[PDB]
Amino acid sequence: GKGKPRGLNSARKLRVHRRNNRWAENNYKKRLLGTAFKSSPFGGSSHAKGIVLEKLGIESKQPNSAIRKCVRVQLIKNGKKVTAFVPNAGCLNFVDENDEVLLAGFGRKGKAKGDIPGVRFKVVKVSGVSLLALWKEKKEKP
Amino acid sequence: PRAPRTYSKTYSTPKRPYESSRLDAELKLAGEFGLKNKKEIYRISFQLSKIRRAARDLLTRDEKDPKRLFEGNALIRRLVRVGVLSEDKKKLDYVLALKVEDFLERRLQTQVYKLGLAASVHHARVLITQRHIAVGKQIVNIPSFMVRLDSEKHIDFAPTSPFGGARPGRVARRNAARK
Amino acid sequence: SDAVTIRTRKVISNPLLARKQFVVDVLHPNRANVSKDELREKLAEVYKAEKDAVSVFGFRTQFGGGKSVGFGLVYNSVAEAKKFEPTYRLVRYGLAEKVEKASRQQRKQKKNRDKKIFGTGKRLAKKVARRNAD
Amino acid sequence: ARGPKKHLKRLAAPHHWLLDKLSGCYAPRPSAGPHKLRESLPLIVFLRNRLKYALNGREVKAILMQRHVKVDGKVRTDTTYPAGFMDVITLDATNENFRLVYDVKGRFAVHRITDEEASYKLGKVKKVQLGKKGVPYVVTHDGRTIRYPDPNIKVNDTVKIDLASGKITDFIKFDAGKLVYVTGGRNLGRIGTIVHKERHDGGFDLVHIKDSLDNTFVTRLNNVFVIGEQGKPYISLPKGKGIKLSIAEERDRRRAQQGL
RNA sequence: AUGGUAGGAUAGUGGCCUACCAUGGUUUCAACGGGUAACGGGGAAUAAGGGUUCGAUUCCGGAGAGGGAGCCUGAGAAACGGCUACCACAUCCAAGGAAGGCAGCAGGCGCGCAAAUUACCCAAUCCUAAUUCAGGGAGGUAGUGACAAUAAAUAACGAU
RNA sequence: GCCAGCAGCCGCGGUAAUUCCAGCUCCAAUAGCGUAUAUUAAAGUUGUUGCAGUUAAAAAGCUCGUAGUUGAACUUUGGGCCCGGUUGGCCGGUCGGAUUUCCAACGGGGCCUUUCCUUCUGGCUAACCUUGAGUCCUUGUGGCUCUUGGCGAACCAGGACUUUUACUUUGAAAAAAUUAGAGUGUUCAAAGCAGGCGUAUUGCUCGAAUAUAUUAGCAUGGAAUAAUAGAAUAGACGUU
Repeated sequence: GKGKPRGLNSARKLRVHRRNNRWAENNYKKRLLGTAFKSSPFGGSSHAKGIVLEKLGIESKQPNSAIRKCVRVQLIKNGKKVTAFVPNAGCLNFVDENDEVLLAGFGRKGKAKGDIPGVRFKVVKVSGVSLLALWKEKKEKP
Repeated sequence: PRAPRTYSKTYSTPKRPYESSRLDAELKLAGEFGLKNKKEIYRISFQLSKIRRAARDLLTRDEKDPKRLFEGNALIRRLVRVGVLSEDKKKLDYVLALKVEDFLERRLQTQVYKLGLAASVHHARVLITQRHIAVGKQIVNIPSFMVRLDSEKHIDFAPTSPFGGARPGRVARRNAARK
Repeated sequence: SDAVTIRTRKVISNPLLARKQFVVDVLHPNRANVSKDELREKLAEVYKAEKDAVSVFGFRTQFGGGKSVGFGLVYNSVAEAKKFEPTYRLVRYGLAEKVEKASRQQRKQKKNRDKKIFGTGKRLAKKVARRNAD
Repeated sequence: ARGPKKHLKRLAAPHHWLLDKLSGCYAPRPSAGPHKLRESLPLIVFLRNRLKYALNGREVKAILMQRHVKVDGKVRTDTTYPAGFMDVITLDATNENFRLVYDVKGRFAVHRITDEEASYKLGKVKKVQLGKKGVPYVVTHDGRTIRYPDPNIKVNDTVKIDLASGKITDFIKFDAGKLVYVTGGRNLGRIGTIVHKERHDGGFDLVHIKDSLDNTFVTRLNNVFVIGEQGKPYISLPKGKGIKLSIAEERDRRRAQQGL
């Protein structure tokens, strides 16, 4: 006689005692307050527009040393101030201050990647022309 | 607005992606049967996986119930017409013991090969894309065709075609216009 | 060519418009499919209506060509066609010259240029010269 | 949305009109019929998507204009005349005479009749009143209005009229053993019995029938239409008598009939 | 707020609004509230099955015309390339007074990561007329264009 | 020479650096590569199909409870005769398909074995319990022309009365463009809705599909599953 009511008329007490439970399970937490719209940068999104400030330097977390390349942004929305991260080379160079940049996630949700600490985004485009190209030289910049 | 026109993909990919398991039985397929891309091994795979349940579905009606027989005897005769399964096997039952590999022989791609009119499997194909082969007096330009058993004997070469008629064929309006 | 041959299909004895309706077919070896003007003659030849009183739209031309199909229409007497005929058609055969209204853009803008004028407004022409010369 | 609708999105047209599904964004519809809308038709269908005698619809204005087709022995040059179960449609060119009446399967059908038989029709009786100056009258699913009629006639039968005239020649009754065409409901498109009404009484009355192959059944009183005594069924009936077949049989007759 | 009964109201129905009346209607099977970087869907990406996200955007609805209201015409508008005001904008001026609404095409400004020629036509496509004939930045078509997508050159054959 | 610098993460660099700067050399995509952002699959790390909860992060302190949710079994089974479909064999019956006997599978309508089919008034009959006559031919339960007593559910159409649900079948009613998909040589393809033959000297034509298109609602055959209802202060048929 495990812990649940079982007979026939035990609809009522079931549609409640899952709907309570669900709570805790983290996911169903995000989706009811859902956080996504109020908290976090993109709100209910995937991508966005921003414009750079400084070119900050963030060393490592440690089993590592690794002085990586990050940029503060200004979005073109809530305004948060965010940092974000660059790929490939130096990549830095090609992000010349107060330029237009196109930001996206980091495929991890929330969370925070690899050897970087409070950091949660990547730089996809600039000006809107790739980075991918303004490192495999299929275009160049204005 | 208008009747929004209706369409299902045929493909159903795999559940695990990579495997030196199943992989090195596609490349034993392609290959041996012509084909091209993996977007063939998986078309079929779907359409067998399609039929397969309409059996499962039945079997679980009783036997004898109207629906079960009708499809079976309508289901079956659809596969007798395409050569797929024999005469002698059709109880129902049994269509289940049909692996990928039976269907492939009844693709025009290869039925040409066997009707040799083709060096290897290849010379079996350009041979289809290039308007060359023909069923009635009618061209077909697509490897995946599926051989309807009672045609088969009517498989050509057409009037149009260069290998049975209307003219020599381009490269010949050249060896006769430089001596 | 090795000759056309016009084997025809679905003959209906339309009685409401003198017509005579059917679905045309065509075995052509080396033609590269087949010209209308020419085609009619082929039906008229047989069906006794001197071309003109005839139709034959949406040939379409098997996939190699080889074979064609459409649509069969024999009028009785050209008189009746002149009536139940869709003009767009006779301009295929040169039986009706072609009206050379404007583009539509004008034909619309020209409803919204006499709708404001209550009448002719031919007392706006002499309300011209009681507004100029004063 | 405010007054009543004047269009008809094609899809929304009834699925036995059988209408294509493509090309014509819109089907029709019928205006203010003597018929019911759904279990009816227009000539703009019956004269291209069924018979052929049109190609376009412009073409179907042009056959009508010409006053060259009479419904119930009367012209109409509506374009969407709301015709129905029981009708006459006479072809003036052509003595060519169609009684509307369903397939067996499910349909409408294309049934020819006997230039003689266009003659009359099978008036349903839908109500009965001493009405106006103190005069009795029956008002006929045909949505048509019939006066000085006998009192033997009661609530739920037909009555042969004469098209030329709105007379009321012969009437039939509703009794445990008469033939029945089923108008609407899975069984539209079938005959033919009244085994046993099953009274009740808000409302819902129910009926039992059988047929020529002994199959049987139970549908609504509403959807019943007497035609004669077992035999003489006051018509004609289209093929397959109107019969129903466990597709186990149908498939056969198209296999019997393989001939080309 | 929820119904009764009657009238006014409308093109009508109805607490639509008012006369008097009754105390009702919704609510853990999520109401009312707060959020939405929400116009809805058809559908788009993804594609084994079951799925997860995005659909401001080529068709179907609705909503605005810088905010707000009110109404003249007409069947047909709460119209914004129609008018009165009001307020938030901003133009002419002899300072008396006038006149004004690109989120139609264009174009410039501003904003910003972020997106193009003050170009040629009614010839097609279709609509407006009183009407075959005007007129139609609806439409088309050129210009700019790496958004994507299709095809596919940049070397073959000798002889040494 | 732990300084420049690289490195999505593990990490190189503190005097011979397979990582930095650069030469040659090779590898990968290739008129297109990279880069950042968002989303997807990867994600059986949101999970109904498919998770984990002895200690990894998680069984409430334990019990009662109004909702919610589930809920033992039991209410025609069996057998009897029919007659027919259309897969599969055995003849191909023949100038590669038409069908009969031989004959397996398999559905399915009858009807009967104590057998509701809401059921009355006609018209309706559609079928044979009929049989007024009989016989083409294998020395006959192999083959269907005809009116007379008598089949009602093959059905019209008025009524009296016909528990109700979910579930399932079909079928309709359903906008194209999209998606799948038949045709079809835009030179190929992406496309497109076109084309094909002649006497290309004056006329013939094939088409321009199907299918998906679910969630609500209708009409419909199912009657297993799962609910529910009739009659225990007495009802049910009724010839009186």
